[PDB]
Amino acid sequence: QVKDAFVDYIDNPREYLLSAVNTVVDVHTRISDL
Amino acid sequence: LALRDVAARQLANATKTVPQLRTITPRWLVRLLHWTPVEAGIYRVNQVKDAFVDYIDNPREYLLSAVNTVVDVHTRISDLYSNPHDQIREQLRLTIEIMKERQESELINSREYGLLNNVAPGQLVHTRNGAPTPDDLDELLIRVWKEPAFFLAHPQAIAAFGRECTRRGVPPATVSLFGSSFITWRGVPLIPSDKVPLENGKTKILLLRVGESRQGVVGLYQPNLPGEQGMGLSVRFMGINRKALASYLVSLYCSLAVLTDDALAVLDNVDVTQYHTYRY
Amino acid sequence: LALRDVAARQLANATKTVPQLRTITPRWLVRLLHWTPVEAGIYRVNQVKDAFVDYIDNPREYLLSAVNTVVDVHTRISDL
Amino acid sequence: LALRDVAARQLANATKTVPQLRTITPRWLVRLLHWTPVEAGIYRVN
Amino acid sequence: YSNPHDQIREQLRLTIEIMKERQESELINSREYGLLNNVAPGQLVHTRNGAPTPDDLDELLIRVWKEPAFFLAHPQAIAAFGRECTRRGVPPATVSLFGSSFITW
Repeated sequence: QVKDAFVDYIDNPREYLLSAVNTVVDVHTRISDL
Repeated sequence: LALRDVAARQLANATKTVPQLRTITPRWLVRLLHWTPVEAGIYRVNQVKDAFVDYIDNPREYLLSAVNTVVDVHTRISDLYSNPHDQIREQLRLTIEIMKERQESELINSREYGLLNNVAPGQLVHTRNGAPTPDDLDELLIRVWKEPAFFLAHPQAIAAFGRECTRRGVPPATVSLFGSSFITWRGVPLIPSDKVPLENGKTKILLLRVGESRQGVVGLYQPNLPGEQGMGLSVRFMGINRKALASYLVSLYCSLAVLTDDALAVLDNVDVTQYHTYRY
Repeated sequence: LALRDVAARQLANATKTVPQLRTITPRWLVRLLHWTPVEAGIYRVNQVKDAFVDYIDNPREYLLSAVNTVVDVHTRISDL
Repeated sequence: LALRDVAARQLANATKTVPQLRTITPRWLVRLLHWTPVEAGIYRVN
Repeated sequence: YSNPHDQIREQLRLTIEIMKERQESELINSREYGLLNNVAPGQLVHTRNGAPTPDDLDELLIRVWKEPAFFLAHPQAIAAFGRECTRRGVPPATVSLFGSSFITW
């Protein structure tokens, strides 16, 4: 970001960390086989 | 006043190194050994009895040993942070480095195989006065007089031998091997290894002949492994658990055989803490 | 006196058979049956009722059954 | 519990070395000498 | 029992190894031929003080000054000569022959 919009930048910019959402899908082998 | 360095640095890509592992050693012994493949994990060393020609009926069989390590990497870490460095590859690389260090230490110190425990009677020499003098290494060379390959010693023991050579006014020669310089005694190089035990300033020095053509020391490994990444080394994907941790199995199969008993000698009671006082 | 058999045998490769399983049978019935594929595990056998021509409305449905066995082999055994 | 190592080893071929003879030496003198053939077993040095 | 190793060939190989060792020992020690018994008068040197010092090997080199090829010694005698060289502060040089290192004087 430009600070207080000479041209200076802020020294503590926000860093966005990607988040993880996990789901485990359990399927019995006989169900998918049959 | 103008744009400052700390603010302009927020736009700059930092150059990131791979993680530095300080316990990595050159592992000279593994590079100096001759390696024999054992296709089914059993190495039987047949011997002539009391060298008509008869063989012994109970030859030693060497079973290759397995060392396993599980490498757990969270799937989100390898998914998110693998640019520009593969996270799984770095974890595996480092894991294999540590396992190779352990393998060298086992080639020296194992209780089943392992040079310091498979030394024959009559091949164990003792220092006359503690410090590793030229005479003690000459004794070692008496024991392995048939084409000796190299000495193996702790770097402090190599320094102590150098001090003993300096006190006697003898500069030992050096050779270049693998782009590195090594002290030699009577043309036999002194190879450093920090896996040789050193406790209370007391260590040991080994002398080896290597190879199957000669009847020397050989390393043993398993040649055809699933997921093979190196000599006797394999990496397998184990699966992912419920908490999204991916596991990898690192396996190392290795052993060591001393084919004849005059291929190895050990100098015992080496003292590395003695310093001469030069007065003139 | 010369080289003995027990000592010379230390140099010889033994011929190893696969493990013999004595409970194996020819299993003639399986070889004599006719085998019908069921693509989705359900086999409905329709029947003529009291053999105009009518069919029963509650035919038997055969559900294929599953028998599972887990085979554990240590990685070092298959490696070595 | 699963298949054990001692039982699985009954299926494995052992690698057998030739018999090791510890009294073998490099015999440097024979390799360093010059060897002269004598066709009829008699060598007369004049 | 000749799979994978020929039994006759191994027996013969080992037998020939033992005979070659005996042959080297006879080249050194035989009573008819044999270097230690076919030494001329004037070519037999004695150590001045027991141990094989540099001066004794210099005497030997006096006796065979015309293009000498090599010394032949027991490995313990080579170690004793090395100890005598170390006591005098002399490191002897080494050569490579047949892929092996040897002390030279």
